[PDB]
Amino acid sequence: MRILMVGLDGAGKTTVLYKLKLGEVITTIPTIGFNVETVQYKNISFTVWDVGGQDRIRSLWRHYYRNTEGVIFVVDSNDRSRIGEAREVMQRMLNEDELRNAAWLVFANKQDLPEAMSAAEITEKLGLHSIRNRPWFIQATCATSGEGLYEGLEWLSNS
Amino acid sequence: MVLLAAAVCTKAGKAIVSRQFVEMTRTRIEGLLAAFPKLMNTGKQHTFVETESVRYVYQPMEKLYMVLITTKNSNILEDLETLRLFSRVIPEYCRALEENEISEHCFDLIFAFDEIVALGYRENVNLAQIRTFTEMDSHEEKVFRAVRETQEREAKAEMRRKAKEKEVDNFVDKLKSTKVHAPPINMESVHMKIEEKITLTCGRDGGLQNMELHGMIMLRISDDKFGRIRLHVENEDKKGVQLQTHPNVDKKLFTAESLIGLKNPEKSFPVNSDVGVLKWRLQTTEESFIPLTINCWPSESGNGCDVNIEYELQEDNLELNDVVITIPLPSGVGAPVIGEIDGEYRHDSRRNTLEWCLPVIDAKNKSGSLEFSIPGQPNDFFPVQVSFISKKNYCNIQVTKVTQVDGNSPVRFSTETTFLVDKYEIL
Repeated sequence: MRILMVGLDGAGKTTVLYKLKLGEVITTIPTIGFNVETVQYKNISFTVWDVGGQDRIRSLWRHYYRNTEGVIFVVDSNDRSRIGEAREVMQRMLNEDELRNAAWLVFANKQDLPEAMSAAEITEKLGLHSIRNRPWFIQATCATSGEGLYEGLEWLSNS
Repeated sequence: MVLLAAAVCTKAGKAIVSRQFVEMTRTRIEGLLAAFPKLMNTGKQHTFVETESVRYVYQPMEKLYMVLITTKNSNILEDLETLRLFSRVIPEYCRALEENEISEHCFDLIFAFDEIVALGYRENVNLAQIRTFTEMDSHEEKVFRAVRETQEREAKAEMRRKAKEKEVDNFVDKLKSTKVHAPPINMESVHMKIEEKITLTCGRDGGLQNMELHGMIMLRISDDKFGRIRLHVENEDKKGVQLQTHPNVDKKLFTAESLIGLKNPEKSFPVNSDVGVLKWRLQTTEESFIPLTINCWPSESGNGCDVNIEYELQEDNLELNDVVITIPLPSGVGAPVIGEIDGEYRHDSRRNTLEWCLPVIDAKNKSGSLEFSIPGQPNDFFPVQVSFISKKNYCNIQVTKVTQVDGNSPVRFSTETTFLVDKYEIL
């Protein structure tokens, strides 16, 4: 499965990732590009593109326009900024059809790091409330917290 | 570089493999070369031919030629070693000889060119060792096991989390056998600028916290005719100023003679370039040294302080022009009222200052005073700043005459002397 971590990565969106991968943290320059890992479960080995949603990189991902299989949205839960705007973008994913081949997870990260919204509050706000032709249970992490994640995921590959 | 390409050759009119260090053109350089090589130019034997300043360097090794090319001079042997050396290397590199083997180990072979030779430099020895450097390494592994493992642990753990949640010489000998006067028009071929700057801080009490005097004589000669000259320095100064001569200048000559000349009299001073032939410094606490003392006495009449300030010229020698004593004033209070004054004043509302100017301060007229009133405190009045320019130097040092080294004839010269204030303040 191709699992997607998008948003601008360098924020620790990438931290979020590095934490998974080695246990470590962003010891890279804030990272625009594909970051790749394979994580093996159900031995679907999830190939993670942790990709900055920075300008080009957001702009240009067409070769990566193919067909999805897993969704992480790694979240600045202090961002409560680009999300409406995001919602406005997000529609075009919705308007993609490759994009409807994943039972997913939005991950609320960066909770400790300032705060976060109602699990619901966000849910409408990115436009998330509105799906169903993909599952849509919700899971919070932080980026110095997160557990039960895997419940979210559990259902998800086993969709 | 010392080779833009190495191409390994087989008899075929064609060079079996090649690499292009630098691309730009097309093969036609290389292509043309290939053609020529194939043709051989019918030429009989000889393992070298250079023509038209291009070395075509080759070695038949069998039906094979290994080829290098160059155009400008080289040291031969080294070269040879290489051709030969190639002829040592290949059965190792790409396996024996027949194009194919090489065809499979192309990558290996090209890699060998680079590896072997970094731009016409004979990099090493030891083929196996040569393998070693890359695609054969060590470090990476060391790192990997530990690291991979570490991560792995985190992962494993994660799995659970997830899960649940003399000689020289011989030769050598044989062989050997305010504006200042700006244009050059208004200056003599020998010109000196003597400039001094004074930095002085004084307490309102009148004590001298610090006085520093720096001065220098800058010499400028417009005509080589004047190049070898000596300056006659007159020194009246009692102060104990320390003088230092330029490193080029004869120190002893100056000390005994008080003349400034080069250590080598044969040498000439530079032309059209400033040279600081002499410099002097004075640093002292002694109040006696203060050129112009300032006494400011604020006193507060009831409602409405009255300020009385006076100056006195200590050194009779000086003649001070455009003396300005700047006194700060309290703000919001309105303009100061001026009582008896010597000289004139300028009041600046924005700056909140009272500038007291002049009178000319000569030996004849040593002192003067100013009295004014404004509502304020004594502190409002400080620090007082003093500014002035003097045509005469503070230190009694002057260049009386200039003479030619040869013949000691007098020479016309002009001087610009200025004494300026870096900082003169009364706390």
